[PDB]
Amino acid sequence: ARDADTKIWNGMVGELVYGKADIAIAPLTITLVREEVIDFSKPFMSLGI
Amino acid sequence: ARDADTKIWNGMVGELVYGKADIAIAPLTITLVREEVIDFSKPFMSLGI
Amino acid sequence: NLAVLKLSEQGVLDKLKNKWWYDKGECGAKDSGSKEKTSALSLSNVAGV
Ligand SMILES: NS(=O)(=O)c1cc2c(cc1Cl)N[C@H]([C@H]1C[C@H]3C=C[C@@H]1C3)NS2(=O)=O
Ligand SMILES: NS(=O)(=O)c1cc2c(cc1Cl)N[C@H]([C@H]1C[C@H]3C=C[C@@H]1C3)NS2(=O)=O
Repeated sequence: ARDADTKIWNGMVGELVYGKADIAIAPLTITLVREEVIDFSKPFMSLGI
Repeated sequence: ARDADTKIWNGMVGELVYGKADIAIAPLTITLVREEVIDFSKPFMSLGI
Repeated sequence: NLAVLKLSEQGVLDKLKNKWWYDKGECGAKDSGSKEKTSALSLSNVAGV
């Protein structure tokens, strides 16, 4: 997620944003704020809380 | 669907393929054979056969 | 994005999902619960008599 007040994505999303990774096949939830920095494909598995 | 031997997409497909209609908020199902001619957003309602 | 749809339409997703969730059914407790109060008695409730 982003850090408080700095907008620093830690974790895997930062590994996509900061040019460290190439692709992330992972159990990753399509949220709102993740769209603005990285792209998602169509969803493949449906779920809920 | 497309026409045999001429690829004439009829229905609501050709309205967007052939520049006729501008946008289609409608019960349309994302397939493989539809991404090549038009584009879809993220899916908003799940279903099955 | 194009590849995901081919996997979805060929059902490899369902195959892998069953492979990695349900085919590893070990602790198959399988308690669901039916409210049908007209269920008869088994012998196993009575055999002590
Ligand atoms: N029931 S589920 O989460 O495992 C699941 C969820 C989805 C599947 C396939 C499965 Cl098995 N394919 C769909 C896509 C296929 C096509 C139709 C909608 C999308 C395009 N995305 S999805 O709706 O996210
Ligand atoms: N319960 S439902 O079918 O009406 C339904 C189905 C869907 C909803 C929301 C609802 Cl309420 N949003 C999801 C989107 C949200 C995010 C995650 C996947 C997509 C992006 N698509 S969906 O899975 O098609």
